[PDB]
Amino acid sequence: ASLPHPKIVKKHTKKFKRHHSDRYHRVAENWRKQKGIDSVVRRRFRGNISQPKIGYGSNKKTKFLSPSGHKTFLVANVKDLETLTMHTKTYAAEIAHNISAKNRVVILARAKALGIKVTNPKGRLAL
Amino acid sequence: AKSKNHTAHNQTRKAHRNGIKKPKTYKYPSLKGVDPKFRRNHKHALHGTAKALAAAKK
Amino acid sequence: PSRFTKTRKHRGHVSAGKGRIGKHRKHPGGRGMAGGQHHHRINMDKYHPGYFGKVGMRYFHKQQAHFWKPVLNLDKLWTLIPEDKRDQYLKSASKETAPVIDTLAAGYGKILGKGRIPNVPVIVKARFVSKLAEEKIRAAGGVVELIA
Amino acid sequence: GIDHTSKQHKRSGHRTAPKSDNVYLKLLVKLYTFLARRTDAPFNKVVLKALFLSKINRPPVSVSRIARALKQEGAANKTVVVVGTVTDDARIFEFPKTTVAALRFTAGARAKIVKAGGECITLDQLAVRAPKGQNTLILRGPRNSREAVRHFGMGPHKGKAPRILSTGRKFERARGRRRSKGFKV
Amino acid sequence: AISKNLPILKNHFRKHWQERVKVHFDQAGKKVSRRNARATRAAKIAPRP
Amino acid sequence: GKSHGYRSRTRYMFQRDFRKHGAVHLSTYLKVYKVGDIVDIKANGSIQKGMPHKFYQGKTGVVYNVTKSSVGVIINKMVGNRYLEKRLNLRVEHIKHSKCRQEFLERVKANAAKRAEAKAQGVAVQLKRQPAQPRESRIVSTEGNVPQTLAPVPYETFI
Amino acid sequence: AEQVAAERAARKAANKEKRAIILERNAAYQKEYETAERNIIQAKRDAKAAGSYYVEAQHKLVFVVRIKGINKIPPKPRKVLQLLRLTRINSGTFVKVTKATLELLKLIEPYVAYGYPSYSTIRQLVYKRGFGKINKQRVPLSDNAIIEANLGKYGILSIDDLIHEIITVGPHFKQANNFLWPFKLSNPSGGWGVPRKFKHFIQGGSFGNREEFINKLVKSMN
Amino acid sequence: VLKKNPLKNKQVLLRLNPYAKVFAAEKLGSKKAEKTGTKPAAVFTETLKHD
RNA sequence: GGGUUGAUAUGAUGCCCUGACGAGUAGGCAGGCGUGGAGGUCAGUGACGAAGCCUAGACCGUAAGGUCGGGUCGAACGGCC
RNA sequence: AUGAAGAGCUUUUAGUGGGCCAUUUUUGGUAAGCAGAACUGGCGAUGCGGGAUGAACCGAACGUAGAGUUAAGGUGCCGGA
RNA sequence: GGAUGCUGGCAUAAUGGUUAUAUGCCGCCCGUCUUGAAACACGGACCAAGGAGUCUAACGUCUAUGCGAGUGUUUGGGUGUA
Ligand SMILES: [Mg+2]
Ligand SMILES: [Mg+2]
Ligand SMILES: [Mg+2]
Ligand SMILES: [Mg+2]
Ligand SMILES: [Mg+2]
Ligand SMILES: [Mg+2]
Ligand SMILES: [Mg+2]
Ligand SMILES: [Mg+2]
Ligand SMILES: [Mg+2]
Ligand SMILES: [Mg+2]
Ligand SMILES: [Mg+2]
Ligand SMILES: [Mg+2]
Ligand SMILES: [Mg+2]
Ligand SMILES: [Mg+2]
Ligand SMILES: [Mg+2]
Ligand SMILES: [Mg+2]
Ligand SMILES: [Mg+2]
Ligand SMILES: [Mg+2]
Ligand SMILES: [Mg+2]
Ligand SMILES: [Mg+2]
Ligand SMILES: [Mg+2]
Ligand SMILES: [Mg+2]
Ligand SMILES: [Mg+2]
Ligand SMILES: [Mg+2]
Ligand SMILES: [Mg+2]
Ligand SMILES: [Mg+2]
Ligand SMILES: [Mg+2]
Ligand SMILES: [Mg+2]
Ligand SMILES: [Mg+2]
Ligand SMILES: [Mg+2]
Ligand SMILES: [Mg+2]
Ligand SMILES: [Mg+2]
Ligand SMILES: [Mg+2]
Ligand SMILES: [Mg+2]
Ligand SMILES: [Mg+2]
Ligand SMILES: [Mg+2]
Ligand SMILES: [Mg+2]
Repeated sequence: ASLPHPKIVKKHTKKFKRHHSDRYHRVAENWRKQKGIDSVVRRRFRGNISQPKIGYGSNKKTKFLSPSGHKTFLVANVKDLETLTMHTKTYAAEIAHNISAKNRVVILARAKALGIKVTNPKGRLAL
Repeated sequence: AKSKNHTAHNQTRKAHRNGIKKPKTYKYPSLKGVDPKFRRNHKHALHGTAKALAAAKK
Repeated sequence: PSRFTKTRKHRGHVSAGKGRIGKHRKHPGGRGMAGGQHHHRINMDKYHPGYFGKVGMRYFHKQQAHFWKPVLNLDKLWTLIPEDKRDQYLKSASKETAPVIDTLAAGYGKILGKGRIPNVPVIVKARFVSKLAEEKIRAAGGVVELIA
Repeated sequence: GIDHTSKQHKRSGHRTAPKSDNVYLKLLVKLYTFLARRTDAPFNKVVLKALFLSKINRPPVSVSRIARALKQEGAANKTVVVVGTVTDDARIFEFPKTTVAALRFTAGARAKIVKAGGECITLDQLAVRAPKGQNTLILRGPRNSREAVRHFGMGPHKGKAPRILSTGRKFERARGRRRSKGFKV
Repeated sequence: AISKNLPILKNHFRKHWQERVKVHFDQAGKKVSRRNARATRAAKIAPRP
Repeated sequence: GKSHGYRSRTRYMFQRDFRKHGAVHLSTYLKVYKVGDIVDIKANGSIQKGMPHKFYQGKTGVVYNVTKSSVGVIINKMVGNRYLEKRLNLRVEHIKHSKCRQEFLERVKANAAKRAEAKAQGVAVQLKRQPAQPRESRIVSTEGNVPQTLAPVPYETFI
Repeated sequence: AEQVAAERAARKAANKEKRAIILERNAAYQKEYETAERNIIQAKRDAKAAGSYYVEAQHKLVFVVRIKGINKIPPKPRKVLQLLRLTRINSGTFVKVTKATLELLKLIEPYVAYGYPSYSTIRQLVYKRGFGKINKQRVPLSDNAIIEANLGKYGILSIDDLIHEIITVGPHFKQANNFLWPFKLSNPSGGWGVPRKFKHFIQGGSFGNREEFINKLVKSMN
Repeated sequence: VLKKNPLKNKQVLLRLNPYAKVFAAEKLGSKKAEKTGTKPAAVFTETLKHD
């Protein structure tokens, strides 16, 4: 159902991890640039981690697209969902985390009626 | 504790970054330092010349 | 405000934009105007010639009301007449009906001749005037009558 | 690699898209960039560039300046264009019947120009009256008349108005300003 | 401490000025008080001006 | 101690010459200098008045003023990252016309003559100078000029 | 305003004339080149017959290639390379031979390889790596309309007339060669021939005047 | 959108040059020369063979 | 550096075309991410489970970070200007 | 002659004001990986291939990738040839 | 002035992602002063939370806005849903 798109290319599927997030627990994995005068990572010696830069950017045709080819749009109710009535081949709905189980039923029913794809049609389902 | 006294190292690179431009040349340069005995006459001569052209194409 | 400030951008960077060698320090050249005749001399001579020394004559207990002499140039001199009657007086360029302009009530102490009032007669009441201003007024056909 | 002769990735150094967030000015820009794009007239480009300018590069233009400009030969029946504001001047006592196109008019300027029989015009009505700049006369105001320019270029033997708050005797009138006190500049 | 081309500033803050800083937050309330006082005085001299 | 005076390092420069000491010939004083004339500066050491600083030796400038005994010359002087214009009041013994301008003006009037001559028939003067071009083809004869064969010579001492 | 047939046909007709003109001009240029070769050949022959020597005309054109990277160049060679538009390694430019340019080349000799190009390599360069400076942009030529629009002032209509103005060094060589963007050449496909580049071609290196061996190198680089 | 190289792609070759059609028709890349009966002088040969 | 307001549809700071370029400490500038609180709005989420916490489970973004699922929990909390 | 990559102009402000190495010129010193100058180029601020190893030497300067060709240096094995 | 046509298999963990491990090659400890740090130079055993260019008076350049030869309501007064 998705709109035709090219092969999706990423150029770096590996998460850029902070230097020594593997060595110290106080050092979190969220990327920080090394600003040190003698940093091997800042100086880009062979054999060190890679630094994020703009050349790794994704093609503007395939940016923000999930592997299904849809752009994700968060919804909390049927009125927010109905904005994607005429955009089913481009945008897929994601029900927000804080939505209740009984309202997820309504959102999923209306999305099935309108032909809208839902990325998480299994949250808070009992059986 | 001695130190380095003087070197002209890097000064040509620095100057030529935005450098050795000629200052510039204008038409009608300054009459500054020119002889006052000449300036005093040039004033009157220019006055008369302006008057003459005015009365000419009046 | 605080969020458009470069302090927010220097977060992460060690020196906060002040350098590693120079090391932002308390008062490395002195406090205030220290060194004007010394290590700040070139600045004080390049940008403040005349700062050092005393020139002239002292005045003890100077009141800035003996010297209240605000100046009005001739070029305006009809602004002191409202727009309602200005055109009237300008088209009826006549003696026997000439407009009176008390410049003191308007807040001026001296009249000066910058340029070119029209050829209309005008009565100008002023504490002080200038030679050229009065020349121009009476050449236009008016008169300066002095007051106090 | 490249041995580069120039500086790479340098901005032109010229303003586009005026940083004023005024929507009416943005609309004037939308009109005049279209006209500059399609009319082949230099007037449109001049006006478009002038609409980008800052306030100090858009000084006011006096009606007396306009009167001077119309006292030129062949300029009496022309349309004066001021990309900026027009201010009044009581130092004139006659004003002609011209038409004046400008962004803003002061109340006094508008009243003078109208009382003289003229009309005060906007740059959008100028666009329909003169899309290529027919019979126009662009006036710019004085830039170096400002106070800040007095201090630009301060140094010995320039004569350039030191930066000073309180003036009078004993404020920068001493050593460095007279041979009796050391030296004169 | 003297630096690029700038005016000589005479800022008189070399005493313990922070101990003596009166910020007139009381402007509005003190106006209200003046109006109430004028009202009370007028009522007390009820015919007088 | 150090020493940076006016005539420092001028020993051989303000030397006069070999077998040309003494007074100066009168052509120096009978030459005529108008404003705009280009003049080279070469200091005479026997005339201590009106001298240039050693910097202006071998410098070429333009006249801006003329007085009783002296001439006002403008020079361009490199000071750091820019050029400043310098005004010297030099006596004429330290001054001679530059021959470059004379050789340029001769070419000016010659080009004008050529243009007026060849405008009478329209033949595309092409007055610009051009660099020395590569040399064209030619033929070399051996008539009386048969090639003389040569060889490297051995090593000898010659002492 | 149907305009899809009449004006289209008129445009096609106007193009037919330009192509006829180009065809005849190119035939003339071929006849010129072949005669210019055959005549110097026969002149050498005739001088040998008469017992004389034929000194061929010194060349009017060289092709210069930058052989050295951009680091560690003194200022005078750096400026001369910028003036010849050789701003990267293996960039190439045609140079008119004059006393004003031979000294330039003597200055930049340890950084370039130059020599005398042939019609074949000039033609191959202009056809494979042929780029023009149009409004400060590097446009592939790919058609004669670009050349007619940007050099039609100077009698030039075709890539072939351009090659002719180059090789038969004409009045408008300056403008043609400036129109031509510097040739961006690859490294030689067979190698440089020597083990070590930065000696003179004479001493077993690569830089300097390799008078007629530059065609081989350039064809390997193009 | 793509630089097609002449010296291959005969179509682009002919777009640039119409003379390329008759060049091949006449095989001007393999033109034969008129034979000549010129012989050098004795001075040339003896100077060449000289020691 | 240029093109493109034409009516009908969405964004003129938009879309599009063309060419070139891309190292970087100190330092400068710009565009963005995230936090506590304030005004406005989504008649936003929420005891049918808010926030927080754990999760070699998933997705988006060059990254800052954002989103989802599961577990735990119990009362509040977010998106946009 | 060649080239111009836009030319010219102004305002304001940061950091810096310990330097070091190589070729060549050169001073003191027996000499120094010593001290001090001149010109350029570099390190500092710079990773990459080579020099086993190295701040500076050779080569070459860096967005992310693919293919090809090469520089310097190499092709008994370690080691691609 | 940029690849289309024909055919087959699978239609699932098969490709792919993540993760651990193995293998080949590379890979010195961060931060800091310094010409020069992996240093036999200094700090750092670990973790959480807290933790450092702020506010003000007076100014400068620039920018934006309002009016414009004028400009500044807010010391104060009037009024008020305070
Ligand atoms: Mg960690
Ligand atoms: Mg470092
Ligand atoms: Mg020092
Ligand atoms: Mg700073
Ligand atoms: Mg510090
Ligand atoms: Mg400091
Ligand atoms: Mg590059
Ligand atoms: Mg001598
Ligand atoms: Mg091979
Ligand atoms: Mg080799
Ligand atoms: Mg392309
Ligand atoms: Mg643009
Ligand atoms: Mg930094
Ligand atoms: Mg929960
Ligand atoms: Mg974990
Ligand atoms: Mg509770
Ligand atoms: Mg400074
Ligand atoms: Mg300083
Ligand atoms: Mg220090
Ligand atoms: Mg340092
Ligand atoms: Mg390097
Ligand atoms: Mg070398
Ligand atoms: Mg490869
Ligand atoms: Mg092997
Ligand atoms: Mg797998
Ligand atoms: Mg696999
Ligand atoms: Mg695996
Ligand atoms: Mg592992
Ligand atoms: Mg290793
Ligand atoms: Mg040390
Ligand atoms: Mg050690
Ligand atoms: Mg210790
Ligand atoms: Mg210590
Ligand atoms: Mg310790
Ligand atoms: Mg904390
Ligand atoms: Mg007032
Ligand atoms: Mg008041």
